Amino acid sequence: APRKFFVGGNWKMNGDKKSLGELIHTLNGAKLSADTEVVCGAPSIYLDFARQKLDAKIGVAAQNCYKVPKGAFTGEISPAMIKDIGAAWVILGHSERRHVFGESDELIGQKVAHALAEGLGVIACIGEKLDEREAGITEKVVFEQTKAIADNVKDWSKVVLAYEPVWTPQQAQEVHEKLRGWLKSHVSDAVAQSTRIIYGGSVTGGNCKELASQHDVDGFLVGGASLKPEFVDIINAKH
Amino acid sequence: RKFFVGGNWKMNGDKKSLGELIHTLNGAKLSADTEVVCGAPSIYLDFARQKLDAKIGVAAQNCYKVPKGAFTGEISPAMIKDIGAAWVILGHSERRHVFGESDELIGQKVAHALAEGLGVIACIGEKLDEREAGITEKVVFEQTKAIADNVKDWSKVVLAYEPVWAIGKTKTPQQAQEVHEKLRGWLKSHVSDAVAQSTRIIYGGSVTGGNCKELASQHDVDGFLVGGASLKPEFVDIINAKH
Repeated sequence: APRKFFVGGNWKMNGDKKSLGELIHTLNGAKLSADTEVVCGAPSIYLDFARQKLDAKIGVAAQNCYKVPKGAFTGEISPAMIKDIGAAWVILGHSERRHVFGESDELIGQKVAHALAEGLGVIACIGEKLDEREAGITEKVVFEQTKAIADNVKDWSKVVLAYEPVWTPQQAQEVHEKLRGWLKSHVSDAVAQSTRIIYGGSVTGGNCKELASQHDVDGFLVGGASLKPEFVDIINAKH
Repeated sequence: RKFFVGGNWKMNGDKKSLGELIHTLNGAKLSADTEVVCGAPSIYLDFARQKLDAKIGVAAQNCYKVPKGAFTGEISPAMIKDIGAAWVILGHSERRHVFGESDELIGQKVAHALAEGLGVIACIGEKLDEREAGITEKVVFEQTKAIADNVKDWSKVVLAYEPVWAIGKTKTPQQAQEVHEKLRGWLKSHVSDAVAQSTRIIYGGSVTGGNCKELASQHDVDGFLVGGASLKPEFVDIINAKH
């Protein structure tokens, strides 16, 4: 009935077989809370390797995908390929995709619909840039990105929303509370009550506990710390 | 100049189907005078190098321009070497025109891949509107310049010409030879006599088992980058185009 706590780790463009095998060994052997759903996001070239080595209780996610099952798109991968090597999640609309590589709201929305129809779970990312926060348009910007995702979700049971400020715990709580209120008016009261909303700003072993105690924060998407031993402490943030 | 044939699988395959393709290639009679390379999706690169005969090379279909960092969704040359592949394809028409990759970015990628010890298949080519305006030469010389400014040792580079414009139109073998001959004249003078004589220039338009023998007889065509036919059994015939 209550929302289950969710922690993803985004490795970004880091690692080789030796270093990543060492990271996986540590997670497999650690004591992880039974009440946390854990997911690891690997570089595409190491996704098969990661699924082979990680304990089955831990999920594996691609860091990006395209919007059809096959075709003339040199350099891309599809949801069919991701299922084929046994991973169940994909991260979509990450700030680095939007702002370094120029991916639009429309494209991201199409990726979301296809991934879900193909039987993947989706971690959908939204967030405002520095110039946007300074202009006072935080809410308008994130509502806009959220609507472009929701118009492409027929069933919310396998969707998790991730808020990243691209640039305190009380400021995070304020944005999470308003996002849930959006789900209530524009979708339904039931969808608002059951959907996980995780925080994707800077998360470390030092700040994870206070963030996790906020009423509308359901977990994290972790960056640089997902490559270190302190990732274990972040998974156990509520204990 | 040793004959060179690459096969670009693009976004196609799963473990079953690509496994079958590799088995066919391992068991075929392939000319000893052809250098062969297979370009796999990133998610299957390690798999492909494990399964393919060591005489056949493996290429990534794209990479980025530093060894590590905050670039969600990307891979580096260090990662490609780590799983045992020796090549990368850079500046493919689909990267340029569907995903918007600039000449400046492609040039930075070429310099990094070569410094890190990979070979590079560098792609150039004009669009249909450019062909109609009569500016084919101007476009490919501009693209080739942005590559050459970033190359020190040409023994590790192969240049691929793609007529994007034709791929509902057709490109003839004489038309391919005319472009290849001009590209070599560019190299003679902007680099050296020795580099023009020794660098392979391969054709990346539509290659099938039916047209490969006439294309391979041209004086300045050194081989191919194959698309859809790299996924079929006739890829073997293309490797053997000079017999």
